[PDB]
Amino acid sequence: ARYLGPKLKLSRREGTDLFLKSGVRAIDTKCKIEQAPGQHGARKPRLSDYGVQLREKQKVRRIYGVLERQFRNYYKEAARLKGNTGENLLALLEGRLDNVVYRMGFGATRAEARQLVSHKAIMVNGRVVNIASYQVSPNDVVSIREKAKKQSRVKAALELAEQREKPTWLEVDAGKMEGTFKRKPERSDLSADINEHLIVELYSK
Amino acid sequence: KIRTLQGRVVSDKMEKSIVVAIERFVKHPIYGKFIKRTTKLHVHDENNECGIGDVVEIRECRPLSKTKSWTLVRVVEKAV
Amino acid sequence: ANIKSAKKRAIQSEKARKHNASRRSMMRTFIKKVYAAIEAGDKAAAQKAFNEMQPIVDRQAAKGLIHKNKAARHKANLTAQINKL
Amino acid sequence: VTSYIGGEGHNLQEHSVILIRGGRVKDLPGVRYHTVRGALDCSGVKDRKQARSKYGVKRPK
Amino acid sequence: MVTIRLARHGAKKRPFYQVVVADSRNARNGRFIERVGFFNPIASEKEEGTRLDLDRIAHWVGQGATISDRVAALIKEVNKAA
RNA sequence: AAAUUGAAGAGUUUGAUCAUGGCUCAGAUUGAACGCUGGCGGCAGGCCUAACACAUGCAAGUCGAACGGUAACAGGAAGAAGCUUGCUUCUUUGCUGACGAGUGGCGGACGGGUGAGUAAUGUCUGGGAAACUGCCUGAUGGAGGGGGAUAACUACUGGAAACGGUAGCUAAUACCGCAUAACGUCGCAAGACCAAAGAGGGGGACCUUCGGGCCUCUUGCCAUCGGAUGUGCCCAGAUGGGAUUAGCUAGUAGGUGGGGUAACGGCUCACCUAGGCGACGAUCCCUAGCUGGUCUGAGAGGAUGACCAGCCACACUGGAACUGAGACACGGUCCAGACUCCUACGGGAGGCAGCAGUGGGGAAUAUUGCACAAUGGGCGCAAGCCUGAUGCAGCCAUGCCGCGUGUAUGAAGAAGGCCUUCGGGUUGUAAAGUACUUUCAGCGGGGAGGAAGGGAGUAAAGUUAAUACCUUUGCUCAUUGACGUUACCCGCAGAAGAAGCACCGGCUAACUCCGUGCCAGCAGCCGCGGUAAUACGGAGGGUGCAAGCGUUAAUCGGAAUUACUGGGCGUAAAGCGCACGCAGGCGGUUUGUUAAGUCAGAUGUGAAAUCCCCGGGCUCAACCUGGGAACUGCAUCUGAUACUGG
Ligand SMILES: [Mg+2]
Ligand SMILES: [Mg+2]
Ligand SMILES: [Mg+2]
Ligand SMILES: [Mg+2]
Ligand SMILES: [Mg+2]
Ligand SMILES: [Mg+2]
Ligand SMILES: [Mg+2]
Ligand SMILES: [Mg+2]
Ligand SMILES: [Mg+2]
Ligand SMILES: [Mg+2]
Ligand SMILES: [Mg+2]
Ligand SMILES: [Mg+2]
Ligand SMILES: [Mg+2]
Ligand SMILES: [Mg+2]
Ligand SMILES: [Mg+2]
Ligand SMILES: [Mg+2]
Ligand SMILES: [Mg+2]
Ligand SMILES: [Mg+2]
Ligand SMILES: [Mg+2]
Ligand SMILES: [Mg+2]
Ligand SMILES: [Mg+2]
Ligand SMILES: [Mg+2]
Ligand SMILES: [Mg+2]
Ligand SMILES: [Mg+2]
Ligand SMILES: [Mg+2]
Ligand SMILES: [Mg+2]
Ligand SMILES: [Mg+2]
Ligand SMILES: [Mg+2]
Ligand SMILES: [Mg+2]
Ligand SMILES: [Mg+2]
Ligand SMILES: [Mg+2]
Ligand SMILES: [Mg+2]
Ligand SMILES: [Mg+2]
Ligand SMILES: [Mg+2]
Ligand SMILES: [Mg+2]
Ligand SMILES: [Mg+2]
Ligand SMILES: [Mg+2]
Ligand SMILES: [Mg+2]
Ligand SMILES: [Mg+2]
Ligand SMILES: [Mg+2]
Ligand SMILES: [Mg+2]
Ligand SMILES: [Mg+2]
Ligand SMILES: [Mg+2]
Ligand SMILES: [Mg+2]
Ligand SMILES: [Mg+2]
Ligand SMILES: [Mg+2]
Ligand SMILES: [Mg+2]
Ligand SMILES: [Mg+2]
Ligand SMILES: [Mg+2]
Ligand SMILES: [Mg+2]
Ligand SMILES: [Mg+2]
Repeated sequence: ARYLGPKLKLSRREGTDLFLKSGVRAIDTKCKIEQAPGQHGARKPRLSDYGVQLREKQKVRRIYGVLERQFRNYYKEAARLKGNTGENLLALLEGRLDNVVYRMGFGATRAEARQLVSHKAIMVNGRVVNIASYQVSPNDVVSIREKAKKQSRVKAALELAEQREKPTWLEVDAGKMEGTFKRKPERSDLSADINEHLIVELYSK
Repeated sequence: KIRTLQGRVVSDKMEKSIVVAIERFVKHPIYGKFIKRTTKLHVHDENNECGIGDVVEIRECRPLSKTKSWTLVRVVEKAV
Repeated sequence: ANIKSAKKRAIQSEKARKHNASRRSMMRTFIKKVYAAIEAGDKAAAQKAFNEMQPIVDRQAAKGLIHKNKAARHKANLTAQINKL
Repeated sequence: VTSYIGGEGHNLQEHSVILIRGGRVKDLPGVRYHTVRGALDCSGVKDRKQARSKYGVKRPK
Repeated sequence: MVTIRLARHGAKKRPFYQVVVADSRNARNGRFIERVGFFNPIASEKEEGTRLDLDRIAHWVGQGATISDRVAALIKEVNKAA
C-alpha cells in the first residue's frame, strides 16, 4: 500500500524534482538528474502519446504517493463533482491528510508526513486520525498530539518548511504545532508543471 | 364516463355474440412509426341487431362465457 | 407422521372426516328427496318436503360445514323450482 | 479434442489426467487448447526462472 | 393482523430498525403496506435518533393495526420526549 | 436551487495509395476457476454441474387461566421406630406448586429451500366485479334449557415389529338436538328457518349441603353490518427464437335449460346453432422461471436475472381428496412406482431442492459451531417455552475499500553483479553507517454501546356497594449478552515479523549482453527462429500493477461490423427479368365540425432496496442511513386546435 523503493529513481525518471527529499542538500547534487535512470539512461526518444499521458499521470501519482485504484477513485469522484474536472482532482489530492501535514510542514517530506500521520500523532479537531488518506474539510483545525509534541524531527521539519516557501490556503502557528485548513485551494495556488488535461484524457480513454 | 371503446364488426354468424375489431393507434416502441394493431373482442349482444360493418361502442362486463366479456352500450353506422 | 402434532392432526382429521361425511350425506339425501318430489310434480308434498329440508341445511350452514351462499343458492334454487312447479 | 502442450519439454504420457484451458495456437491446424502446465499431473518446466506462473514453477531460493 | 413493527436493516454489530406497518404473516424484511419511521439504536449525541409519524401510526391503530413491544416503548418514549 | 459534466483509437490485404471489408488488441465487470505469491482489518459473497443419492444430530410447537386426571418431582399433612419426642424418615391424600401421557383450542397453508416445469393458467403495468376473509379492530344486540357418547385408565387380546381389536368405564370451551331471532338467509311479499361456553381473579351483604348459588372486574363464545389486511377471478397492453412448422379446433365458438363453485364462466352435463382461432404468425418444435434490477453503453440499446425484495411453480416420481378461515398441504393422510433399510418371510418403514455434513459428479464453492441477549414469528391473560428464521462466531486474497513492510541523514558515488569505445557507466542515496518513530501482528491493563424491557413491592386515578381484584401512570430494589480475551483508549520493547507477479519487436510504458541455430520454442494479431535473435531460454537494467499479479472462460464496448438515433446498392456483397394488382404504407388544395393521434395542467399510480442530488454516522473509505427528484410508463379528469386522422 506504498512504494518503498529508491525515491530518486522516480525523481530522475520524470526528470522534474518531485519534492521527494528534504532540501538540506541539493537534489541535483544528490542524484545524477541529467540522465534517465537505468542502464540506457542517456537515451531520450520522441516520447509517444501513451508515454506522455502516462508520464503526467505517474508524475502526479508519485508526487502524492497515491496508488492506482485510489487514484482512479479520486478521478471518479473528481469527474462526479461539480465544476472543472482537473481542478477537482487536484482539490481532492490536496485535501488528502498527509498532503495537508506536508503543506503545514509538520513532517519533512510527504513520506515522512505519511509516517507521522500513520503512527498516531495528528489531531484533527482534537481527534486522533490513524490514516494518511483522511479528507480534510474547510474551517478545520489540525494539530499534533502531546506525545508527539516533543519529537525533534517535527521542529527540524518546521525549520525546513519555513526555509521553504509557504502554502497560501492554510493557517499555521508552529509554536502550538497546529493550524487550520482555511479554504479548499484553487488551481492557481498550486504548481503549473502539474498538467491536468492529460490525466483526464488518460482516465477517459 | 364509463371506460368504453369503439370498433368495427368483422362477423356475426353465431348467435347473441359479435366479434369487434378495435383498431387502436399505438406508437412503435423502437422505430417511432405509429403502426396500427386491430384487436378482436368477442362482444355480447341481445337480439342480434348488428352485422358486418357496424361501428359499436362497447364496455366490459362480467364474463358472459369462456372468451366473451364485453357488452355494447350504443350502436352507430349500422349499414355498409 | 414424524411430529407428534402431525400424528395428532391425522387422528383428529379422520374423526372429523367420519363425522362430516355423516353430516354431508344427511344434507345430500334431504336435498335429493325434495328434488325427487319436485320432478314428481306433486306440489303439496314437495313444499312439505322443502319445509322438511330447510332447517337442516340451515343448521349445517350455521355450523359452517358448508357456506352461507351455498345454502342460500340451494334455497333459492328449490324455491324457483317450486314456483315453476 | 487434441490440445497443444506448452513449455520447453514435458513429461506427459497417456493414462494421465490433465487440464486444458483454451486459446488457439495459430500455426497448428486444428488445435484450439493449451494444457495448464503445473496442473494436477503435468509438472512445470525444469529450471525456468522467469514467467514462472504461466508454466507452474515454484520460487527459487 | 397488520402490525407496526421493526425491521433490522443495517450491518454487523450496528443495527438500524425501520418501523413498518406490515402484515403479521410476512417476513421481517418482507413486504409492508406503509413505512412510517425509524429508530437508530447507536445514534450518537447532538443528533436525531428516532423519528415516527404519529399521524399515520395513530391512523393505523384506529384502523385496527396492533402494536409491537419495542415500538410501544418507543412511542411512549417519543410522547415522553414531548 | 441541484439530481448531472457526454463519445479516443491501433495493427493487418498492397511494390505503394485510397476505399469497401472482415480478423485481433487496448476498457469495465464477474457467483468465477487455475498458476506463482501470501501481513492485518472493515463490509459483503460462497455447489452456476446431477431437480444425483443420503449416514448422523437438530429445523414446530404451545396452553393446567378448556378438561378429566397423576407418569416422575417438591411443599403440606396423618401413623411408628433405635426415638436424633423431634425428627433421617416409610405409606395414604391432586390438597397445593406443577406435569410425562391423553381429549380439546390455536399453530403445522407463516418463516426457510430450489428453479426442474411453464413462451403463457405465469410475470409487469393500468383498469373491473360476480366474491370469500381465522387472528386484529368499530358498532348493534344475545349468551337459557338439556342429552348421548368417546379417548386417558381397567381387564382380555392379535402382532416379531409398526399397528391394532374386544368388553367396561369418565369429563370439557369436544359432539348433538331443544328454547330463542333481528336490520340475518329464501321469497316481491305474507310468511318460513337459523346460534352459543365458559374460565380466572377477589370478596362487602343474603348465604352453601362448605363443592358454594350471589356481587364485582378481566378475558373468552354466538348472530349481523362494517373497516383494514390477505386470497380467489376477469379484461387490455407488453413479455424468446423459427415459417426448412399453414392450417388448427368435437366440449371445440356461442345459445337455452339443469347441476356445481366462496364467486362469473363449457366449470360441468342435455339439446340446438356451426362456429371460433390464422400471415397483426394460429398450430407445431427447441430453449426459458418473470419482475424491481445488475453489468456495459455518452445515449438509444445489448447481455443477464448471483446476493437483496415482490410474484409464480415444486417438495423422491405420477395422481386423488380430507381436515381447515387458508392446502388439493416441504418436515400431514391415502394409492401406484424405482431406490435404500428392518423382518420371526406374514409383513413393515423412509424421502435434506430446511441447517450442518457425507458419498458421487465437477475446473469449482465452507463448521455434523454458540445463543434466543436483539428483531420478528407460534402458543400463552402472562411469566415462559419452541424458534438451523435471525444475531454472531469458523473457513476461503471471491470482490470492494483501508492500512502496514519504516522515516531522515548518508558519496568512501564502498564492495559485489552486469555492461563497456577498457576513460568508465550502471546497480545507486540504493545498501553499510548514525539519528528519530512504533501504525498493524505480539505482550499487559481499562473498557463503552448494542438493554429496551421483565420481576417484586409502594403512591395516584379509573372502575367498583368496595380503600379488594385488574388496567394505566410514576416511584426504590437486585437485575437479563452467544458475540467478548468486544469497538475503542492507555502502557511495554525493538526496525524487528511482514513484496510479489506480468511484461520489455509494433500495437503497448519498458534494452543490452550471453546460450543457441527453421532446432528448442514463443504467439492476442502482424509474424519471429536458417551463426551478431532488442520477438525463443538466462542474466543485468527497466516499465506497469501491488497483497495481489496474470492465463482462461463469459458479456458489453471499440463494432457506424444489423445503422431508430446511426450504414449501403453502376464497378467493392447488394435493384426482383419486366409489368398488372388485392391487403398494407403514404397521400394535392379550401372551408366547417369532431377531437382519435399530438401537446399542456391536475389526479391516481409507478412497492421498498438499488441508480443519482444534497445531507448524517462507522476516526477515513467500502458500508449503513435521512430528505429529494427520477421511477423516461399506464389510466382518469380537464383543456388547446397548428399538423395527422375521421
Ligand atoms: Mg488495497
Ligand atoms: Mg469537472
Ligand atoms: Mg404411516
Ligand atoms: Mg481496419
Ligand atoms: Mg507486404
Ligand atoms: Mg494458496
Ligand atoms: Mg435429491
Ligand atoms: Mg435416518
Ligand atoms: Mg401435559
Ligand atoms: Mg389451524
Ligand atoms: Mg428453468
Ligand atoms: Mg361446542
Ligand atoms: Mg335451534
Ligand atoms: Mg349454463
Ligand atoms: Mg345457474
Ligand atoms: Mg456503442
Ligand atoms: Mg403445491
Ligand atoms: Mg406428492
Ligand atoms: Mg373445508
Ligand atoms: Mg372447528
Ligand atoms: Mg407441512
Ligand atoms: Mg425434509
Ligand atoms: Mg445443505
Ligand atoms: Mg467429493
Ligand atoms: Mg473429484
Ligand atoms: Mg470438513
Ligand atoms: Mg427471541
Ligand atoms: Mg426444539
Ligand atoms: Mg480478507
Ligand atoms: Mg565495480
Ligand atoms: Mg493493538
Ligand atoms: Mg450494556
Ligand atoms: Mg441506551
Ligand atoms: Mg514477462
Ligand atoms: Mg515503446
Ligand atoms: Mg514470453
Ligand atoms: Mg542464415
Ligand atoms: Mg546470439
Ligand atoms: Mg512479446
Ligand atoms: Mg452496435
Ligand atoms: Mg468482440
Ligand atoms: Mg458499409
Ligand atoms: Mg465482379
Ligand atoms: Mg457486384
Ligand atoms: Mg432492372
Ligand atoms: Mg405498378
Ligand atoms: Mg393530406
Ligand atoms: Mg383527443
Ligand atoms: Mg422503489
Ligand atoms: Mg462521512
Ligand atoms: Mg382535423
